[PDB]
Amino acid sequence: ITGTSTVGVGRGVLGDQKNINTTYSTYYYLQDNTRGDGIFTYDAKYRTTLPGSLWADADNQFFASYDAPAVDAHYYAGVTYDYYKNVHNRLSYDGNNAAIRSSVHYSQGYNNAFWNGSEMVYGDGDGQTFIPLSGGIDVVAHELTHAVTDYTAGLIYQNESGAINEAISDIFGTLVEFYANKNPDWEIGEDVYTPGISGDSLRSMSDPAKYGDPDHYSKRYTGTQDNGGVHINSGIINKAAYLISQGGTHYGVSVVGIGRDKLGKIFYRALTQYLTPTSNFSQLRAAAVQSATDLYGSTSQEVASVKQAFDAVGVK
Ligand SMILES: [Ca+2]
Ligand SMILES: [Ca+2]
Ligand SMILES: [Ca+2]
Ligand SMILES: [Ca+2]
Ligand SMILES: [Zn+2]
Repeated sequence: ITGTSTVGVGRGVLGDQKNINTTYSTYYYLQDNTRGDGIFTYDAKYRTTLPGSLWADADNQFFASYDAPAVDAHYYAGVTYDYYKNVHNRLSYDGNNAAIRSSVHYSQGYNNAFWNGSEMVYGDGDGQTFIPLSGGIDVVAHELTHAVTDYTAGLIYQNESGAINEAISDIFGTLVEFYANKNPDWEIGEDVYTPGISGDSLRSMSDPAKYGDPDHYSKRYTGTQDNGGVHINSGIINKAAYLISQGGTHYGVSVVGIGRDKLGKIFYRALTQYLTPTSNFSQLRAAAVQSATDLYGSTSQEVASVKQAFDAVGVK
């Protein structure tokens, strides 16, 4: 829409009050003209037709419970855009300021959120397993990171390349959660998963086995469900990323942590310069070792810690 840029105020899914960038033209719309070609948030109105209607509001105040998921989808797409721009010098997901579009209230009782290839889509959850999925900044950033991956490495969504694809989304989803300093941790989806159970989450990067996912290449899933285990086998890479950052001893192998910031620079470089659509875990290790080498030198501690971490999860 063409109109005047302004700032509105609302409440997110968790009840927190935040300011959001809107556009005025008769109604106030969830259209943020301050980032790239814009961030646009739509109402799918409980249907599956996309994208739905661009979200329009009469008074620029979004405190209705139906507004909540839109406020957070809009606001956390802005935080993720800022992360990639400020930290990685990337402008939007295609690197040339593509517009970011999201639809909320997709379908009814839908327990998922996803990047479909062109935009973000968020379910409201059924109220028991999940609450509206855009209230989780690591979910929003996880999904937005699939759009980055699609434009750069292009990892196909199955077997080991799909598991890398998923791990890369968990890593960056987690780094964005630390960047916003929103009660950060290494778990995924804990703010929106099971409102009735405290302390759990969908997955854990620091201990994937807590929820049954593999934390070592010898325990990988080899069947056909889940497109060959893309959400299960990502545990092996997630555990490696956690060790590179935080350090620890895993199956007797000790890793000195080098921190989150270098973790993000190594993996972003590996993703945008060395990974290809069919990369497997072994070529992820080579890509991360080569990235760390480019950035810090072949005799750095950073290179040593990348090697130890993949050795600890059994990836040669
Ligand atoms: Ca209103
Ligand atoms: Ca958290
Ligand atoms: Ca988290
Ligand atoms: Ca819970
Ligand atoms: Zn994913």
